[PDB]
Amino acid sequence: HGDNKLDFPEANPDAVLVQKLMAKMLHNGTEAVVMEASSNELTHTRCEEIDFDIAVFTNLSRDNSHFQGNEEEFRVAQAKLFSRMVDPDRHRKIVNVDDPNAPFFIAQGNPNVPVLTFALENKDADVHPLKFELSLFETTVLVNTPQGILEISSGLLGRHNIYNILAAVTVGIAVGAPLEDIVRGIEEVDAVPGRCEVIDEEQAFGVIVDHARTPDALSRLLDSVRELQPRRIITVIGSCGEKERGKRPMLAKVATDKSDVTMLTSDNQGSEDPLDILDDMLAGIGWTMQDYLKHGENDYYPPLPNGHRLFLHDIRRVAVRCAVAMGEEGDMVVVAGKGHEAYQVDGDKKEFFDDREECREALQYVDELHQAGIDTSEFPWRLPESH
Amino acid sequence: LDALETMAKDNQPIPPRAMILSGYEVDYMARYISEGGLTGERKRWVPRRGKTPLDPDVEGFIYSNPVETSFKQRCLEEWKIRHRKLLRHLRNEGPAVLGANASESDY
Repeated sequence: HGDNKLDFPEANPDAVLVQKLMAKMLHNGTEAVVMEASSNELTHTRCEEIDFDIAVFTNLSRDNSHFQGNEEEFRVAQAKLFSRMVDPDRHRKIVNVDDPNAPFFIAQGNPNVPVLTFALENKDADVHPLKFELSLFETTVLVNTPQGILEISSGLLGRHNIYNILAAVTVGIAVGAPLEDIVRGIEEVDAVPGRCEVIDEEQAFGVIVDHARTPDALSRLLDSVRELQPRRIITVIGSCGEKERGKRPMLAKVATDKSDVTMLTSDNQGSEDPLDILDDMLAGIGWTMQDYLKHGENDYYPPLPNGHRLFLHDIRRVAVRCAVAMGEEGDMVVVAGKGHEAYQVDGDKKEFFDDREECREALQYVDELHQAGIDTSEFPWRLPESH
Repeated sequence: LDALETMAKDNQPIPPRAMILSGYEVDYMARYISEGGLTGERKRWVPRRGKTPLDPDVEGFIYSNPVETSFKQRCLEEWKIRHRKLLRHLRNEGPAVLGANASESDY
């Protein structure tokens, strides 16, 4: 409650800890809880003895298909949230008719519980942003809620973030909450921890991070950047912890295809040596690192496939410092790769390291960075009086 | 080519070790299941810049203690370099007799 954070345990303990923390909520002044219906939670015989008031369906996507061997199991196990509904007078259904299987999700138990729908591209919804505008630092939404038409202005970018705000206002409509309180709650958060965390310390290049544990997360952020076209695109790419070498090929593919200049670092490599990890970064798409062998001060200026720029480094501190140091005027400066992970592991190391803190520190030393900065584009950087 | 015709007379084929070299994706995604950078954790695919008095290239397999010289894509070398034999005779006085002609300035 308020602002204190009880230490977050592993992904999902048994119901003993769940009910302990539930008792803490019940008898610590709280009167509600927002529970994530994780797949492991509903799979491990937990929702049988939980009374659900409101069940919400924000977005649907196909992932972790190894556990959900068939799409039928994915659509039914995830529909157990709606099946728990038993009282269609104290409980409400928030559904996404933008997704195709919204009636399919509804039909899996008690459709009498009423359906309130959110959708941006599909204007045939109860709550819909009649006007939608997204910029790098500005965001405007004229949304026609059942209460009426309301203006929401905020710098919290992301089209899926607009979908999420739509789901939130629909949920507020389910309990009949006023639009003013909904706006107050929406603006009560300015930077969710470690995800889409915009940093603006007197600069025109948007620092943003995400969880980025899958290449599809970087792909999605890149499509969002395309929808929010800035001048120059740089994305600092982390690494892969264990021997999942099949992700970084396509990851580097989408990066180099959608970024004018790319960048890599050493975020999580607890398995092998960082040099080998940097070698694996390019393994499936069309360019070979043997050129990285034969540099000789002659390969420092290459233009990968799409004429874009090559990238290589290992020291995380200098990597992010130079990444923030690239930003000239109104460009894209992604330094993402891990998110809220406030440390750094390199094989067998553990110390303190925050990406957001280093980003704001670098934004602060931008003042010193103004004293130099010739030969900016690709490589190398930061050393004047040598030409 | 003369060597290849000689093996075809009696010898068994060109050794597989003799066949190793560094549109479609040259970074294949298909080969990397068959050399180590795959489900098998024994990543035998070549790293680079390992220091030590060893060979980071393959230069055959490991042998030939010198370094391999670079033939430029089977392009300019040993045809312009052979031509020095033709130029050797003209730049040399004693090897050429010719005739009388314009004293010793024709060739």
